[PDB]
Amino acid sequence: RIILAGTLDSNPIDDEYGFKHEIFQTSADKAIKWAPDWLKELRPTLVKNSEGKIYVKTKFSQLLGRAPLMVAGMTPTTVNTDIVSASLNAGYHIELAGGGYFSPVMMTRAIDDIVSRIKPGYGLGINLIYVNPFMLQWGIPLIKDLREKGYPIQSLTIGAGVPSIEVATEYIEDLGLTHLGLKPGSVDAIS
Amino acid sequence: KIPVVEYFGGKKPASVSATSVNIIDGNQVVYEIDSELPNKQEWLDLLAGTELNWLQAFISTDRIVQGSKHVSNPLHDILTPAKHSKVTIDKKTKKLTAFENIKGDLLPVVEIELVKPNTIQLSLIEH
Amino acid sequence: THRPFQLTHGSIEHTLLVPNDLFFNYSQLKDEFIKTLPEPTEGFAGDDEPSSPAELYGKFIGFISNAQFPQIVELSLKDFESRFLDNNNDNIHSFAVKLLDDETYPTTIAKVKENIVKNYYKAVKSINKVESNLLYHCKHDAKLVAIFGGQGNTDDYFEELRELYTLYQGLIEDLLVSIAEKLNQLHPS
Amino acid sequence: THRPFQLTHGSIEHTLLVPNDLFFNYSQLKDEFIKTLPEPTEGFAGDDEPSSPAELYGKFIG
Repeated sequence: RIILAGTLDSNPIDDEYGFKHEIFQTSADKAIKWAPDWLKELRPTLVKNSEGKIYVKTKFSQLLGRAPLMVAGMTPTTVNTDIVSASLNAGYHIELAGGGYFSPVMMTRAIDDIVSRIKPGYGLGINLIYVNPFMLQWGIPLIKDLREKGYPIQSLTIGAGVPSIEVATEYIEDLGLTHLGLKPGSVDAIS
Repeated sequence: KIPVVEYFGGKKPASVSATSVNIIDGNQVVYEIDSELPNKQEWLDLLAGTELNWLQAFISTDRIVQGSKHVSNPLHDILTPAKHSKVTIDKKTKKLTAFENIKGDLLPVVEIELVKPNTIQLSLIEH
Repeated sequence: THRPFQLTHGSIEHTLLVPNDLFFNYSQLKDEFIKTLPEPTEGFAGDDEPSSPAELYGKFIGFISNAQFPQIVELSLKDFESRFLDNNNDNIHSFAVKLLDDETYPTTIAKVKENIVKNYYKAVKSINKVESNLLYHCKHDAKLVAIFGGQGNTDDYFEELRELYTLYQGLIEDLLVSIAEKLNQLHPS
Repeated sequence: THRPFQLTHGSIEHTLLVPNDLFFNYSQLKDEFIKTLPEPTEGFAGDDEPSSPAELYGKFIG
């Protein structure tokens, strides 16, 4: 943490570097502002479960309860239920692509087959395209209905764009998902 | 040297030191709730504990598997904090027992125990 | 036998208990205050216009620092520490940034500096040893290191020296005088 | 070393002498007061709105 002892001013908006006040700060709690060390805070470590299986401890691996390797949603490749079910059964997160589906009936049939073929308790991710309004319009209601019906739709991924804040919060709060995947293409989408 | 845990996933187990829990040690550690209630998430985390075990899984995880469906965990709603409620958790067997007031007497209403090495029995008692 | 003594600048109003005997000194110093104070304006946007009771009392301390009443300046500084620094749990700089963050009394960094820090360090004659939070954590977990810059950082670097002189005359006067004497000795070469 | 500590609600105003050491406690309690106090109204007709300095100081005590 850098503290500018040469100048006194209110701390920056992001609270990235301190000012002269931080050197002389006194308080009953005796708290001070720290900075994160990416290495020690994010070492990829290993954890062994009771059954002896070994996983790469990581934030993503913790969130998925599985290895930190995923298969991204592919419109020709991951559309098919066979590869999605096989990847889930092997124990790696994978996204069923909605590019090769065009109706809620077809998508629900595919999800039904995947659910029937995967092991119990294994979630499913879904990939949708932001540039395509039709797929989202019939898919988001489908995901919401399947979730309130109890399907193992673990997550939804938005590719080819990032939704705005107001659409995003609706996705987070209404769909009842474990995590929302997004695919930025530039620093603006990262923002 | 690899760390060994019962299960790997979900939210990391949390150490919660809150009010309205009244933790007392013994063969079964007892958490008792006064008139004012604690936070729901803090209470559930406290019951789960810092050790990754079957009870930590059965409380902490926000979903259960019914056939091939992911359903919300009813243990959250069951173990939601209640006025003048007690909860005894065994240290060794990790058996949980929730007591509530019925007709002026404290009686158990929820037992969670490990009947078999990989089977968890949740018994709701009606008096 | 204290008495209520009040200083106001528009909506600004700070009242303090002062000795009855020294109330006359306080009154005359207040009059000289409101003579030197710019006229009140809505919003207190004036550069020398205080925007908080803390700023007003700090300016009172800064004024009285140069007078025939060192006991006035001492007791005024004590009252400021008791009310505002809250019996010295937070340093004057921490108080300054807290005011700059406070929305009830909006002010500027320059206003806060001139009206609090300059006056506080003009009136304070002795500074007691204090262990900051940073120095406390230094002993256990924090690793403190120092970096001194060079040239090219700014094209008006002397302004920082003028600001330091204006804010902390009583703290660096001896160092500046010694260095200036050495420079006077050396530069004729 | 007492100090003047004032509580106000519209035209209501009560000032009391208080120890300087505990003045900080009084100030924070006053801030919480005027947070819980409704917006002042003409006539002080609000049901829980004090109508006298005695009412205000009693509410402070409460």
